[PDB]
Amino acid sequence: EAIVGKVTEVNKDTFWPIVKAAGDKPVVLDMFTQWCGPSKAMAPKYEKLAEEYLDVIFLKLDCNQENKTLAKELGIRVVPTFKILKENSVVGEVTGAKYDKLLEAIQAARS
Amino acid sequence: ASYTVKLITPDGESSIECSDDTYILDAAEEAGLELPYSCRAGACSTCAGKITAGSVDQSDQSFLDDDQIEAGYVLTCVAYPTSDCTIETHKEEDLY
Amino acid sequence: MNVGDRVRVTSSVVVYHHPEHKKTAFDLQGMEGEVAAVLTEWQGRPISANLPVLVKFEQRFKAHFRPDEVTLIE
Amino acid sequence: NKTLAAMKNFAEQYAKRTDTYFCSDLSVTAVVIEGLARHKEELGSPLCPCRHYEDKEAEVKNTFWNCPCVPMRERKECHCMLFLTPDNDFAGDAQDIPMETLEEVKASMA
Ligand code: SF4
Ligand code: FES
Repeated sequence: EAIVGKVTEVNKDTFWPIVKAAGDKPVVLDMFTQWCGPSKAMAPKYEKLAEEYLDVIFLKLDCNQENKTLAKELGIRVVPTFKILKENSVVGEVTGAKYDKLLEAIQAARS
Repeated sequence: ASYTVKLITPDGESSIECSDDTYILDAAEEAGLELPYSCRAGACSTCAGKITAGSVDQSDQSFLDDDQIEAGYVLTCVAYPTSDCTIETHKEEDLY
Repeated sequence: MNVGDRVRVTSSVVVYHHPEHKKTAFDLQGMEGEVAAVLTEWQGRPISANLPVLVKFEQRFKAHFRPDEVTLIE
Repeated sequence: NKTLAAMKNFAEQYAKRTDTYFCSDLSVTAVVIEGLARHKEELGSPLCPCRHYEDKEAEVKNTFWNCPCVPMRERKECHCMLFLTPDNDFAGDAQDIPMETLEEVKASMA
């Protein structure tokens, strides 16, 4: 249900439905917070990845108190943290504002 | 060993009995005073307070330069009482 | 590990709060202190200190490490 | 807001006193100060705005992640990128940040 080629923001009630609906396109999740520098640094570069890799759904999760339960279900301590899913399940992860990493990580999913 | 610290809270005035080998902040807390703080290792300027009268021993402090201490400030999370004294709490908002 | 144990810094640990070389880099590796606290909770609710093992050394100096940066002795 | 000020002034003085430098992209520095301060205004302590906790109120009483946090204090490791050591690819040659900057980064942030 998320818009391809763009970064879609989800919540505890919309993440799993969207993931279960990506089929073959790998999903990338940005777990962030509104006032965390590194996260903010990745923001711009994270959007462009979405715009550049139209064959991968890019999502984002505000890790506040409204989404505390999903955040716990997924698992996070460092911000930002990217979970990578392919076929209804997490297959890899990247913690920190590492463009080089997050990327090589994505490229692995586009198999 | 115990001196009597007088704290000038923005909400009122309080006087607690701080021992000599105890920090003003930790002393304040035993009487139910809710004084501010962050690190509690004399490295920030949150617990920061000011001396109106008396002598402390904030020798473990490390964030306040020489001009700030001479100006009369102090870090209550690391400040030790050396005499009876009066410290104004919440004195950061105008420390810079 | 637990409070009371004696330990040795078996991994590169560069602090800056050492009275010996205050305000300047210094590798703690090789020093033997004693675990003084292990931070995992606080009033029943979990904390998340990335360096939960607190060790107290010689010269009223103490530092924080991860479990792997230290090895029990005896 | 007066709280946002102190947080900024702590930042500047702490960087100078430890020779740490602010990130080249001061916007990153403004958000670490904003969220750093936006925490003091809610929990009473500048609890690190760049990590996820299970119980902020508790994290704060423990004080491990209260800025300056243990790591930054013992090992100069500031995960928020507020304080970077010289030999760091993100550093800048600044230890101060115009107050006008944070305010404008508080709005552009949307
Ligand atoms: S020094 Fe530690 S507490 Fe302060 S902003 Fe950096 S990570 Fe957060
Ligand atoms: S909490 Fe850092 S000096 Fe008091």
